[PDB]
Amino acid sequence: AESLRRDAALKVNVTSAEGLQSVLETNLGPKGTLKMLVDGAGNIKLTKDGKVLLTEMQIQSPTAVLIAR
Amino acid sequence: ILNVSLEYEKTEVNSGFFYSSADQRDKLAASERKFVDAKLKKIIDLKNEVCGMDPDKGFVIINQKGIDPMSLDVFAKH
Amino acid sequence: QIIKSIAAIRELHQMCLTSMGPCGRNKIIVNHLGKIIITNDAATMLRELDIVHPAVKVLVMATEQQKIDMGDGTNLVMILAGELLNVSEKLISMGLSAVEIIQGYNMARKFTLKELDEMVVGEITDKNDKNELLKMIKPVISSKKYGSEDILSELVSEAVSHVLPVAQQAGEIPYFNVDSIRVVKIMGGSLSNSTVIKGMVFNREPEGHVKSLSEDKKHKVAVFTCPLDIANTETKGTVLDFSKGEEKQIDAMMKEIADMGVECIVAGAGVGELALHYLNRYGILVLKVPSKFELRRLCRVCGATPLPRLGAPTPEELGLVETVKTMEIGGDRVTVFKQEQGEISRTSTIILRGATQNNLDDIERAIDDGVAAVKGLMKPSGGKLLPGAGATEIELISRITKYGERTPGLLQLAIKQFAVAFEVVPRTLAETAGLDVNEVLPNLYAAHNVTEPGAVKTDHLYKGVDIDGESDEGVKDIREENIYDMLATKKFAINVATEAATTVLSIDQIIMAKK
Repeated sequence: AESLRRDAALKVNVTSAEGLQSVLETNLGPKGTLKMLVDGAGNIKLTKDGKVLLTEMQIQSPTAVLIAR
Repeated sequence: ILNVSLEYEKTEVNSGFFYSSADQRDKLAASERKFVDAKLKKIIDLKNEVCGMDPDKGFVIINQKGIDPMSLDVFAKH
Repeated sequence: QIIKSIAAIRELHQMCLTSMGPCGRNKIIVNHLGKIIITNDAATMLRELDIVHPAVKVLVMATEQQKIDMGDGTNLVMILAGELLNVSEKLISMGLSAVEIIQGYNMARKFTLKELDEMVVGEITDKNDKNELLKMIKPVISSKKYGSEDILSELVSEAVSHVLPVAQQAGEIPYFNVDSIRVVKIMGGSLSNSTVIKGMVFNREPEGHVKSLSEDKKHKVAVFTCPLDIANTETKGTVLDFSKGEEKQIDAMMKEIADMGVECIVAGAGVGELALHYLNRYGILVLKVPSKFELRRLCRVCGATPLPRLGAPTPEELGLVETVKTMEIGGDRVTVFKQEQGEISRTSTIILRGATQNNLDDIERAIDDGVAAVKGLMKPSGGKLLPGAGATEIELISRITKYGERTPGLLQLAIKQFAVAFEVVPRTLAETAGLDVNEVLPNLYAAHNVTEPGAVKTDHLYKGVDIDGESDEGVKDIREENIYDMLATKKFAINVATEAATTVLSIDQIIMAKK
C-alpha cells in the first residue's frame, strides 16, 4: 500500500538499444565496416543493410522488436 | 585578584603536633592558623576603607587558590 | 531507510503503549546483577535495557527530560513521539520531503501551545492544605498499582505539607526539595498500617544496651566522621601497652563527651568493640550511619555538624532533637528519629508496609514521582490545570482541524496528520482497559462534538476515557474523581515530543559498526 514507483525498463531499454546501436553504428557510411551474418544456413552473407541484419538474427530483447518493425 | 592561598598552612620550619589531650591540639593548630587570620584582617580593612558604608558598593574576592572552611563565615558577614 | 528507523522504534513502541494509564501493565526486566526488577516508569526500564539502535536513544534522551525536569510524562513522551513517526509514513509515501513534515509540526506546535492557555478552567490556589493537595497528587500517584491511590494519597499529601515551610506573599525563594523525602520499606504488615513521621527513620539496630533516650526535648547529638578508636597523633603516629592503652584513652575521650551532656554519638564509620562498653555506663545512645549521603541531609534536621577529628565535642557543632525512640516497624525493632514542634525540619519519611517485596518497589518509586510533581507547583504555571484521561487530547483535535483549512499552502497535509497522531492516547487507554476499539472512539467524538444554539460552549467538555468495568455504559466526567493532567506536565511534554520526532525524521542516513 505504498506509492513508490520504479523504472526497471527505460534503463534496460536504453541499454538494450545501445547494444543494438553499436552493431549498426560501424555498419553505416561508405567508411563503415562490413559484418558477416550466418544463421543456420551455412551460407556466408555480408551486407550493411540495417533491415537485413535484423531479419537474419533472432533477438529475444523486446527493445529490438520495435526497431525491427 | 588574590594569589595567596587561604587554605590550611603549616609552620615555615619542620615541626610536629604534640598534645596529651584534644584541647591542647587546638592550641597548637591555632598557632599555624594565625598566619591566615593575620592576612584576612588586612583584606577586610580595604573594604571599609574605600566606600565601606556607601550604598551600591561591593567587594568581591577572586582567590584562584583554595579556601579553608573557616573563611566562609568571615566573608559572609561582610 | 527512513522506514527502517521507524521499525526499530516500533519494536519498543508497543511496550510503552501498554504503560501509561490506570489499566496499564508492567513488564519484567532482569537486571545484570541477577535481580528481577519490574516497574511502570519507562525512564527506569530504558536504562536497564540494552539498546544498540542509535535512533532509539534519541527517544531515550528525550525521556530523561520528562524524568529530570518534570515528575510526570515519561510514558507519554514515548507514545507521542512514537506515533508521530507512524503518521509521517503517509507523507513519505506521497513523495513529501522531510522538510515540510518538520516545518508542518513547528507551525502546528505554536498553534497548540497558544490554545493550551485557553484550556485551563480552574486554577490551584496553592493553599498547601491537606485536602487541597489531594487534587494534584492523586493523578500523579495514579496509573500504578491501581486501587491503592486512595490510601497513598493521604501519605504523600501529609509528607509534602511537612516539608513546605510556612510563608506568604513570597514566590522568589524555592521551598520544596526532592531529596528531602526518603521512603523506607520493610517486609510485613499491611498498607493501612502506614503513617507519616517527621524525620529520617533508621532501620539499623541500636548496637548497644541503650535502646532509646528519654522524652526530654533537645537531645544533644554529635556526628563524628572519624571512626571510634584510641586517640592518635595527626603528625605521623604509626602503631607498629597497646591493649591497656586503648582502655584508658577511649574511656577518657568518652568521659569528656558525656560531661557536656551529649546523649548521642553518630559515627559514620565502623565502631570498635571497646567503644560499646564505655557508652553503656555513661548512658549514650549508639548510632551508626554507613551511608555518607544521609549525613548531608541529617545536618539540616538536628543541626549537628560532622567532625573529621575525634575527642573535640565543640558545642557549636552539636544539634538538638526533641524525641528519639525505638518502635517496631514491619515486625523488627528499629530506632526512630523524629521530633514534634521545635527545630523545624524540612526532611520527612514515609513508612511503608507490605508482604510482597516487589510491590513495595513500585510504591516507593511512585512516591518519588509523586513528590517530583510538587516542584512543578511553583510560579511557572503551577496552578493551571487541564482535564486528562483522554478529555483534552480529543478536544484539541477539533481545534487543529479548524486551523488546517484556515492556513493555505502545503502545510494542510501536515496539520491534519498532526491531529490524528493524538488519537493514539485514547486508543491505548481503551485497549489496555479491555474495551473494544470500535466502542470508545466513536463515543468520544460524539461527546465533544455537538450543535449548540449559541456562541458560548455548553454541556460538558470534560468527558474522558472511562475505565468502565462497572456502572452501566459509556463514560463519565473525569472531574468526579478529581483526576487531571497538570499544564506544566502537558505543555512541556509537547515540546519534547516534537523535538524527539524531529531528530529521527531529520536523519536520512546512519553509519554503524559491528558490536
